[PDB]
Amino acid sequence: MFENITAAPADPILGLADLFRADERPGKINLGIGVYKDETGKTPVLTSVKKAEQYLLENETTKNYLGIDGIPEFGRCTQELLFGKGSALINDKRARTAQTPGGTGALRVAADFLAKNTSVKRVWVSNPSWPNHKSVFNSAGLEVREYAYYDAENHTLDFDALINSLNEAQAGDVVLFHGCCHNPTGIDPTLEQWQTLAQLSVEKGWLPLFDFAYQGFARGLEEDAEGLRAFAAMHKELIVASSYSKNFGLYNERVGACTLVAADSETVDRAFSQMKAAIRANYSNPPAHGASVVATILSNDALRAIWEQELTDMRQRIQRMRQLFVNTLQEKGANRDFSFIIKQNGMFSFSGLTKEQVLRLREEFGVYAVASGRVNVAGMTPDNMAPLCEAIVAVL
Amino acid sequence: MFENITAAPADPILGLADLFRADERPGKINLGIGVYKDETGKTPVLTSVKKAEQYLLENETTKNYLGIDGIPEFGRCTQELLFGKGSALINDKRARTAQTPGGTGALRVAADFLAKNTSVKRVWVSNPSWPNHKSVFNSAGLEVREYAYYDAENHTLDFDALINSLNEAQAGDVVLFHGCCHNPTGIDPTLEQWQTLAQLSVEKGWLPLFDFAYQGFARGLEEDAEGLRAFAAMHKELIVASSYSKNFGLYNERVGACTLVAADSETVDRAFSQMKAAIRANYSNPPAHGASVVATILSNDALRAIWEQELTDMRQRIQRMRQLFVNTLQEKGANRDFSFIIKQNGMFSFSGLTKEQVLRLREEFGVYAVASGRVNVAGMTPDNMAPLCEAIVAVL
Ligand SMILES: Cc1ccc(COP(=O)(O)O)c(/C=N/[C@@H](CC(=O)O)C(=O)O)c1O
Ligand SMILES: Cc1ccc(COP(=O)(O)O)c(/C=N/[C@@H](CC(=O)O)C(=O)O)c1O
Ligand SMILES: [Cl-]
Ligand SMILES: [Cl-]
Repeated sequence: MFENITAAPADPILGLADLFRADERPGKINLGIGVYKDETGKTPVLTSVKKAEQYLLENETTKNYLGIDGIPEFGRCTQELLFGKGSALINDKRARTAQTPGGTGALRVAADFLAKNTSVKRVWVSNPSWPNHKSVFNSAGLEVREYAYYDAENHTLDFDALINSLNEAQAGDVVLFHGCCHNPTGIDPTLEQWQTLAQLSVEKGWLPLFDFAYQGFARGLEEDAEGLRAFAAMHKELIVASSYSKNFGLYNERVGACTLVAADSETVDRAFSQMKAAIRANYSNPPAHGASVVATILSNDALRAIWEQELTDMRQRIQRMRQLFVNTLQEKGANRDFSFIIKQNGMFSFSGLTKEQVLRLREEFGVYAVASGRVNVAGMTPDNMAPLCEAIVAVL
Repeated sequence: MFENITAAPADPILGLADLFRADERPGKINLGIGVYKDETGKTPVLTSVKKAEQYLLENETTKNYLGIDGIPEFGRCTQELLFGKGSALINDKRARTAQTPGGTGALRVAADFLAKNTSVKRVWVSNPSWPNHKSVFNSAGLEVREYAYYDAENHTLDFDALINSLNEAQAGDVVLFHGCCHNPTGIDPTLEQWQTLAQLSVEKGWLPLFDFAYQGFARGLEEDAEGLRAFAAMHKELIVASSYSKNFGLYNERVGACTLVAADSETVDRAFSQMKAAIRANYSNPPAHGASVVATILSNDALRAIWEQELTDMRQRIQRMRQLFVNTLQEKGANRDFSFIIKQNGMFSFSGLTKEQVLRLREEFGVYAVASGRVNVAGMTPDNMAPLCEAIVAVL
């Protein structure tokens, strides 16, 4: 049965973990997968998470299955983060949320729900985007088409190209938008641009799917949701796949949410019964631990205050690392102007290193980035900054 | 986009939770979903699990992503439970295991792996079986066909009918076998029958997929795996989807495993790279908490001893409840011979109640079973036994 199966290529992002682990050299520097590291180059459990976990250990009295859509309080806290307290979507009961195993899980649930229950055949994704978007949608049987997004010469959102790419999208196609911290470019629409896209997609009949994996890492929780809220105000229907992996440092507990929005509560409840059927046929019901930590934190004033300050701390450290990286490249002799990096949002720097420069950085210098040239700025520290920049300068 | 979506039917098993929750009557009795309850009608966290969780709280220093296939020690402990310490499959490195979100997740991963990477088009499932089997395989695009299994008149495995149903299976079809505690019938092949099926499926070219959600609930961990081991000894290739939800009481943490076996290590490693690609496109990587609890327990002599005795305790309580149920039906005037129930394996009693009797038990008596007539014996207690049996007698 299996004699003839050809090997899959290693994953361009997660596959780096294997190579990095196998590299026995001591000065290695990991700027690959999008995890946060603190000033010591560690990814600790957040203190608010440990506190919540201690509370759960003391107070949980069963592991009985959650509902297919997960913890109700988790869904309500998620909708409030996405749409804002007092949102009409919430008041009108127009949104249903399933807790999912990670943002990836939420994208797969959305895709299977769309493929089985609507006329959707194609999803439009930005070029460039996270490489696993294509894989997830294709796995559900949906075609993926790309829309232009990035002007590499000026390091800006090429809004005219984006518009004119999307003119090929038909009514009823899905268009995927990253909510904030575009991966990999770090370049987000301004609010006015978000508003322009909202009106365009209503006019053109696109179904918006927002990916929201980095809420809080661009400017802050509420500001980062402004683009999604501009869409929510204009559309009867949309879907949001959101993750708490990064903003709670809960990567391996798989905590995400798929939120379905429709014109009214009768419609969303009917549609949502098919999303639950899709989940049941996939992983049955979602893992409680990480979601219960998030719900415990978000629903407790003290834990929430601790957590929101930890999120602010991560965002500000990454911003300090952006400045230091730009400053140190200059000092180590780069010559090129890299100041555009300071303006990028989120964990990454997309600096125009070629695939061969990235390969050379790994093989010769033990510095690990993704082949697209995406670098995890959140993996930089004052101690590894000098060697990292010396290596980059050496490959330029 | 969603105006026209027709509502999904509620799930025949998980949907009971909603109805039971909404039923405001005080004497309700829950014999529906397959969770264990102790003598107080509660589903507590196992003591070995709490201990492991305390250890994790004290010792975990990151939530950084696991590999796509999860915790290595978890995979190794899983293969040892399935195949036995010293198994040739293990020595020859012929098996790869991915940790998955539950047994359901492992079945979906197997199905997507098969659909995308082999010529498999059809999976054969016993009539009756767990209703979500059909849903999972169909969601991956595979057809499901049924094979005869149960002689309801004599309450036995109708082995001749099973054989003659399966003559219609082609070489290269998958045949799904429940490892032990067949759900819903509680009727398992004897070892000699397992051995006969192993030789038959090799001869006929069927790919065996074992579902193993109840290891330890029939007779014990090792005895319950004898059928799978009879298959492993005869086949070059098979897949096992196994769950730790029930035998660790970890239902909501979603702890399962998909184990792929091929003729040699080169083949299984190549095949497994495509199973990992399928996982990446689904939920990316699996939830650490429940799996890390299982690995922590299975890899520690003291915790393992505690856990194995807790598993024995659950199995023996269910066996005491089977006897008490049969005895009490007799005392409350059933008249029918129900002694066949004592011999059934696992959590359930499949007693021949009709769908209408089950509906009447819910509506009129607040007693909740599944429409197929499956009753969760693990939900019976000395205190709820009298009322439960009075209700059943009243509907006969
Ligand atoms: C745009 C986007 C959407 C969805 C995900 C996955 O989040 P999850 O862990 O499933 O909650 C990521 C995260 N990307 C990371 C890590 C990875 O590739 O798995 C990265 O790009 O390095 C992402 O960047
Ligand atoms: C044969 C079989 C295979 C797979 C599963 C799901 O296990 P998981 O929770 O995903 O690890 C169950 C469990 N069945 C239960 C609970 C349910 O239906 O979800 C039941 O039949 O009541 C099962 O009975
Ligand atoms: Cl509902
Ligand atoms: Cl490997």
